[PDB]
Order: sequence, then structure tokens, then C-alpha cells
Amino acid sequence: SQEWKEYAKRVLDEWQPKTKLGMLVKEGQITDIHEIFRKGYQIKEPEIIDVLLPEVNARENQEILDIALTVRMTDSGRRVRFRVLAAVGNRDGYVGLGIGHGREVGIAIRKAINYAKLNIIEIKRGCGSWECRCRRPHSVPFTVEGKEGSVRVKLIPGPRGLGLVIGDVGKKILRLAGIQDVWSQTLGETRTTVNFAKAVFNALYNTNKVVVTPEMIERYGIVVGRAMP
Amino acid sequence: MKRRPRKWKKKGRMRWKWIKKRIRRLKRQRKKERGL
Amino acid sequence: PGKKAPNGEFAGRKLKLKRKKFRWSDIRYKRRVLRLKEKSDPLEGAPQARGIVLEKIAVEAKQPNSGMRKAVRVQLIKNGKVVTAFCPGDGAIKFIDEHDEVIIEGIGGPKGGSMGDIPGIRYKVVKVNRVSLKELVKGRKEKPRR
Amino acid sequence: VIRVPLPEGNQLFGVVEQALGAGWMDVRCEDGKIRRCRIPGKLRRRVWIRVGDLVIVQPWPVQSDKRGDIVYRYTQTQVDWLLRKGKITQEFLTG
RNA sequence: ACGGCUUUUCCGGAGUGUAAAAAGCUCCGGGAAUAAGGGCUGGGCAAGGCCGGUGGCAGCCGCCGCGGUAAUACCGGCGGCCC
RNA sequence: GCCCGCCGCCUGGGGAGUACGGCCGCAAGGCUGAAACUUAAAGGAAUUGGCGGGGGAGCACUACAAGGGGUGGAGCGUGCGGU
RNA sequence: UGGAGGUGAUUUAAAUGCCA
Ligand SMILES: [Mg+2]
Ligand SMILES: [Mg+2]
Ligand SMILES: [Mg+2]
Ligand SMILES: [Mg+2]
Ligand SMILES: [Zn+2]
Repeated sequence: SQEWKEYAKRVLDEWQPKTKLGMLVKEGQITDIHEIFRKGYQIKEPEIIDVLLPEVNARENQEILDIALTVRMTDSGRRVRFRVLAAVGNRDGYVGLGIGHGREVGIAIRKAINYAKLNIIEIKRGCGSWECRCRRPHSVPFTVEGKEGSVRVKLIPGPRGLGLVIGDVGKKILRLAGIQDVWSQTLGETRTTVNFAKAVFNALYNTNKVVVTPEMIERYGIVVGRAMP
Repeated sequence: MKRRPRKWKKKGRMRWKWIKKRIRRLKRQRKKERGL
Repeated sequence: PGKKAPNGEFAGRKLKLKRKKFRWSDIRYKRRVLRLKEKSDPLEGAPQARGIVLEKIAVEAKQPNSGMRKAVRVQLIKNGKVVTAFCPGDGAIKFIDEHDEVIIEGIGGPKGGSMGDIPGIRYKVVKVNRVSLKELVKGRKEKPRR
Repeated sequence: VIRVPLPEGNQLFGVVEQALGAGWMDVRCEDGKIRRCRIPGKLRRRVWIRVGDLVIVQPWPVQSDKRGDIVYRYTQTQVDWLLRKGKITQEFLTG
């Protein structure tokens, strides 16, 4: 994990902010990722995360779902541009997702890889299926659901070891956050890879929309972000 | 005539009123026409 | 619409009635109970049959293609029905003479109907005079009974 | 010599009595038989056919009455030149 | 390519098995000797931008789809992937 | 929209609201309603553009108005059609 | 800010289009 600390000294000196949060990370007060989120700041410059999540750029926390070209007409023929769906996040607890556009497949991919650096959000975890009574973050804690477009889906815990079981453009974006074993009930139309992606990721957001009282914390081993490096 | 209103849309067909009237001219027939 | 029809405790009888009725509006249910695939099926619902040939004709394909596929007409033995057999294998038509006993299979497409460009056929050849046709497609075997 | 498409092999001359329609061509040779020819998509495309437009055709061993497959109509440049030699006789059009 | 070694299998042979037999099964005697098809090879779906024939012709196609003289999508051959 | 009741219909598209049979009507007709087979999709909501014998804004002697001079009609030079 | 409804008007003779 060396290079992904060398990048900190490579980057922190080679950039001046244009926003404010830029400063409040550049000058040594806030230096730990998990204390910038739950306060309603704004993320507009895509380096603040790199300076604290410097493994997001590793070509392995990065995943590229699909390229799809779209068309429109003008009175001089066709005009055509690409959209790629790209998601990223370290393989510990944090994931982000972006679309982007552009007129060439490169510019598209890079633009999207950048957009998906800002939205990035964090999770909870657990193990609370009726079998894995263990307490180690290898499954989503409690059955929750999320909606988008014309697709609903509700995730269910499951025992340590049952391999990922969801559609083929869900296995990636579940693998990134490392959620390994989880069972799937689908509705709607799973053939627009986009709304699929966005609905799954929305559910994983909603993971933090239910109140778990003090005691239940030590029933499923809920965590937040990294746990036991 | 136990209407089925998906047909009036006139898309790739002909009007409905002026098809009913022509089916009558054959039901009145196969009833009258030696259907005795 | 409201909650649901007999969503009470005791009215299960009505509920079984509701399901027993609305089950019929299907299409695979009916085509089985009433056994309609039976008694409209020039083989009486079986996986193969034998026949005799009558002619040698040719058919044209779907709208956006071009060609004249060859075709034969078999007269069945099980029923006296007269059914339409297509034969694959380039130029296989060089062999099927008038009055040769042949075998007939399906073509296994949508619903069991036809497939591809030849829309009007439903039956293809496998064996002639007890000889597997794929052979004569690449020769590789000789032919009995002339 | 000259490229006037002599009936090669077993081509037939078809002067049409009427296009029975939609590719159906009721054609006529000097045989005694009145035929029903059919047309490809190559020439249903780039050329036009009318009554009195002689074409060459071919049979299939079926029925010896109504066969025929178009591979070249004739040209007005030779439609009558082919006569001066005597390769086509003109009592199969004119009563 | 050469050098060593093996004997489940295969040929001979005995014991033992069996109602009588046949198999098997312990021993010897021989010897790399006696032992490979099938389907695929345009996207679905692992796999050839490889060569040689064919001219909206022959043909392929579970669906969408190729064939107009320059075919990864036919016919071959050469390569190649799944059991 | 979220919760507790009962009820009637729909389950690719056509062939079809046809067929055969019963029930009321004086008639015209009305209520009940299948199947053989044929096809790969018919239908919805929105997005750019082209067009409109739809509406506004703004042009041009290869548009008109207002003026000047002509070709079409004759012979000939010269380019195409065709024979 | 945008419509949401109503009363009137609302114009001679103008048919059709292979081939990839
Ligand atoms: Mg409706
Ligand atoms: Mg090949
Ligand atoms: Mg592949
Ligand atoms: Mg008028
Ligand atoms: Zn666990």
C-alpha cells in the first residue's frame, strides 16, 4: 500500500484549490475520510477525495460497465455521441457512480471516471441472515429495498460463503463495496443496465435509512466504512 | 355488437361503422339465405 | 380497484372458484386438457414417421431473400395424409426418386411451427432407403436400392 | 460475330400473352405449349418487362406445360435484327 | 530425438470359484506393446481480422440474421475451443 | 398516496365479435360465445429533425411589381438525341 | 406568471411516384 501513500505527497503539493473545502483539506485540519460526509458539505473539486482515498485510482477499484452509442439527426446527416457507465470505490466500504458523455470513447471514459468520483458515498454492513449468526461484515445487515425507473429490488442477508447471486451487471458494483453474499428478488425490466445500476446503488444508499437502536448494534456487527485494517 | 374499442384507431385499417354495416348485409343473409 | 376479492377468512370456496375460472383464459392450459394438439396432427403426436414420395417441386422464400428451395411430397402410411417434406444438404435432390420410402422428423422452431425463410413447411428428411442423409450430403456412403 | 443471346442449351423464347400478375408471366413459345414463367429479383429491379417483350427462359422437369425463368430480355436494337439472319420467325406473334 | 522403468488392459498357463460351467480373483510366462470420436469455430456464448473455391447462384438460419466479384456468417483446407 | 371490505372483467395479434346451439323481440336486432390455421410483433409516453393546400419574424432582378432588350417562327455555325 | 373554458367566424379547380 506504499504507492497509495506516495500519491499523497505527489498530489498535495501540486494543486491549489479553487473552492473552500479544498483548503480545509489542504491545510491539515481534516485529514480523515470518514469525517467529511455526515455534515452536508459540497464536493466540487475531485482531488479532495484522492488526497484522502488515494486507492480509488488503482485500476482495480475502478470498473467499466458498458459503452453505448446514441444518435440524433440534423438536416446534414447524423450526429453521434457515446455514453459509458462507470463506477468506482475502494474495496472496503465506499462507492460512487457516474455516467458522463462525450464524442469519443476515451474522453467519455475519462469524463465519467471523474464524475463518479464525487457522488461517492458510504455504507453499513453486517451479518444477520438466519444462518450466519457470526459477527463479521460479509453480508448486508437487514433486508432493504430501493426503487428507480421501473425496477424495484430488495436485498436479503445470507450465509458466509454463498457466492454473489444477482444479475451480471450487478455482480461488479456489489463486488466493489465487497458485499459478498446476498440474495436477490427482482421486478421490472433488467435490460436497461443504467436503471439497474442506479436502483441497486440507491438501495445500498438506503442501507443507512433505518434506525437501529443502541443494543442491536451488537447483534449484527454493523460497521461504518473501514473495519479492522 | 359487443364492441371492442381497439379497432376504431383507423391506423392500418378502415373505419368501423362502415364495416359493421357490411357485416349486417351478410348475417341478414346467412340467416335468410336458405338457412331455414 | 380496491384491496382484493375474497380476502376474508372463510370464503375460500369462492376463492377456489375464482382461480378455477380465471385459469382458463390462458392458452397453454387449454391446448392441453382438450388435447387439441392431438387429432389435428398429421402424425398423431409422435417424434417420427415413414412415407412414400409423390412428386418433386420447388418453393420460394420469404420477402427479403432469393432462391428456390427444393421440396417433396410424401404420402404417409399411418393415416393416408399427404404432407410436405423439405430436404437439406446441397443438391441432395439428386437422389430422391419417385417412390422411395423415406423418414420424416420435425423442424423444431417457434411453437413447433416452421422456421427461417421457408415459412410454409413443417417437415424435413433424415433417412432414405434406411440410409442417414447426412452421409449422402458428403457422400461417404453408397446407396442401396439404386 | 455479335452478342445476340442465342438460346443456349435449352433456353426458350417467350413472347407474352399477358402478365397473369405479380411475377406470374403467361408466356408463349413456338412449341404449342402456353407457359407460366417466373421472375428473379435481379431484373424485377433494374429493368422493365411488358407484353410483346421477348425474353429467354428455361424449364424444370415438371409438367412440360408451364415453366420458365427470365435471364435476359431482348433489345430493340436487335429485336428485329435477329430476324434478318432468320433466328426468330414472326408467325408466333401475328395470327 | 534418444536412454531407464511399468504391466492395470491384451495374448498364453496353473490354482480357486461353480449344481455343471462361465466370469471374476491370488500367481506365473510374454511384451509400450492391445486401446479416440463427437460438436462447434459472425452477437447471444468459450473460441481464426488464416489461407483456397462460389456469384441475390447454389446454401446456412433454435431468434436477430449473411450471399451483389474483396464473404471472420456457404463450400472446402489449414489452424483453434468445449465435453 | 398509506391502510381495512365485497364485486365484475383481462392474460400476444387476426381469422372474430364470424361460426354452430339456446334464450327474449312483431321487425330491425339485441344478450351467451368458441376452433382450425396464419404471423414476430402489433399498441403506450415522451426526443431531435423534415414537412404542413398550419401561424408569426425576414429576404433575393437567377422572385414578383415598374421599366429596357429579346429567344420561340426563317437560313446557317456549333453541341446533344436517334438511325 | 401560464392557461383554463365559451361565441362566432375560418376560401374556386390542384389525382399519383421503380432500383439497391
Ligand atoms: Mg383498451
Ligand atoms: Mg469455415
Ligand atoms: Mg468471446
Ligand atoms: Mg373548392
Ligand atoms: Zn457474518
